[PDB]
Amino acid sequence: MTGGKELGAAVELYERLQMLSCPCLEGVYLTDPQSIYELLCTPSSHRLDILQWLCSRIYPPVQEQLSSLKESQTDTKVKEIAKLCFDLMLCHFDDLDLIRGHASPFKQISFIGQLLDVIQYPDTISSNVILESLSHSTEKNVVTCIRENEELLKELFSSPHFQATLSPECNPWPADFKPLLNAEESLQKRATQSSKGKD
Amino acid sequence: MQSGSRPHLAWQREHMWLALQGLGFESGAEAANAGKTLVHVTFGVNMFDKPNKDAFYVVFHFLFGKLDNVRCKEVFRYCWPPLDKKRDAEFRKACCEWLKKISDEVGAGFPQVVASIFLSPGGPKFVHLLYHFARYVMLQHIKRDADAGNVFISEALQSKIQDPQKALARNKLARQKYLKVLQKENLVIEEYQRKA
Amino acid sequence: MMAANPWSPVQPSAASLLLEKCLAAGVLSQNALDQAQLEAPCFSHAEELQRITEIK
Amino acid sequence: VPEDMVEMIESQTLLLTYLTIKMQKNLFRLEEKAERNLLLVNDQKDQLQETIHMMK
Repeated sequence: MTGGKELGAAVELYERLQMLSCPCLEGVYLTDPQSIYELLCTPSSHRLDILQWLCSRIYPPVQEQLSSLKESQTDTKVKEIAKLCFDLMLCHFDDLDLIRGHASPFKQISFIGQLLDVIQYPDTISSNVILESLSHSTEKNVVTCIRENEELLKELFSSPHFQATLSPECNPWPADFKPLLNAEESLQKRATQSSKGKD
Repeated sequence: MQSGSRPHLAWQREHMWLALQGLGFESGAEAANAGKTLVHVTFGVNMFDKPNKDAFYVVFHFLFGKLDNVRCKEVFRYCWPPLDKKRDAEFRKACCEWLKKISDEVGAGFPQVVASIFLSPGGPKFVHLLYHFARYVMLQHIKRDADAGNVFISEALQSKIQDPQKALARNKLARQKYLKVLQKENLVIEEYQRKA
Repeated sequence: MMAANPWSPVQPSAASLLLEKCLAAGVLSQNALDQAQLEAPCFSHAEELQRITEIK
Repeated sequence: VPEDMVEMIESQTLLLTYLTIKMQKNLFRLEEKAERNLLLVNDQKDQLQETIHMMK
């Protein structure tokens, strides 16, 4: 029973996909969160088309490699996608169940969510520029990313607060509450058992 | 013909320093651990441009410590801190033996470890060796700290990507993941304070 | 230098101060941070106990 | 793309990923400690509330 949270996350993802004019969703208008969930997190030829599309958007050379494979070779397609996703650090190279849609709904949602994060990656500043030339060489984009990343890292590591973010500490309680907070393992069990739903 | 100083080693010096900091390297705390005062030891991006013996002691002990703290205390027990000529020779011998083992274990991706590199710790060959050592220590940390389900991340990072487009995409994802956790941290602390 | 109102019940976290610094240096855009917003609920069990106490 | 550029990006990716995993692990430990502390205090509140009601 797909809990209310998974259905909401699926809807969000579905919206993001719509915003990215995914061709696989053309003529498909689902208003029912369960239908959206079944579309994105249950094994179907459509799901695989969506993932193929997401991956072609992230890494375009993969499209030529996948289009050459006949429909009777669906297992080989799934293995190629898993290999890309492994190279992107999203899943293990043998996690074929995740790609087929048999993995836990959360895991699927998180997985598709991450793919979408990469596609919607705010391309910084300069990009007012519209139509022009397709042709720009892969080499200029890499140089820019490196540069930007270098600036971020430099800033992150130059900051006095940087070390504190790696080991966050927060104690908001006054002295008079300390005895309550250090109190015996037995009070802790009583407090945690009281939260179980039937109440 | 005549043999042009490969631009290749400048960025490795910077990222090495970032890696030490990321692992928790504190110049004041680590220098004190080696019995040296900060007025006489230069730490930074350029610390090994000139042979720097003092920094060599501190950084290597730190990285070994971060790699295996138990083994680090055992291997250097009788030679840390290097205060006399006899202890110094033992420390260098020990560092070289330990790194040679790492180099044999990791194979073709780790630089060859020769004893001569430790006689005068400094220069491009030395920095190149230290960078790969720091990188190794980070990857071990990611493997240890990564939950049973993310252990694949350490394997993926070890598999050299030769396609620039794939490397860019992977980096974008990593950047985003970091920003998210940073934001989450802020939220959890804020909410905790309010409720309390 | 947004002088942290000493009387705000919520003291700024190291994460917040770091994010602010990154935004001031133009290395990060608010749009980039917004797109990264995780609505993950924090302390769900404590909230449920509060509701039960009110009904009682 | 000079074999040297791809190596730099990979080094950046390694740094960010390391920071991320390190932060996430330490944040989860805080969240758990926090929620426990809130529940303990909330329970004290609930006992006091019941006693006041009975007296009234």
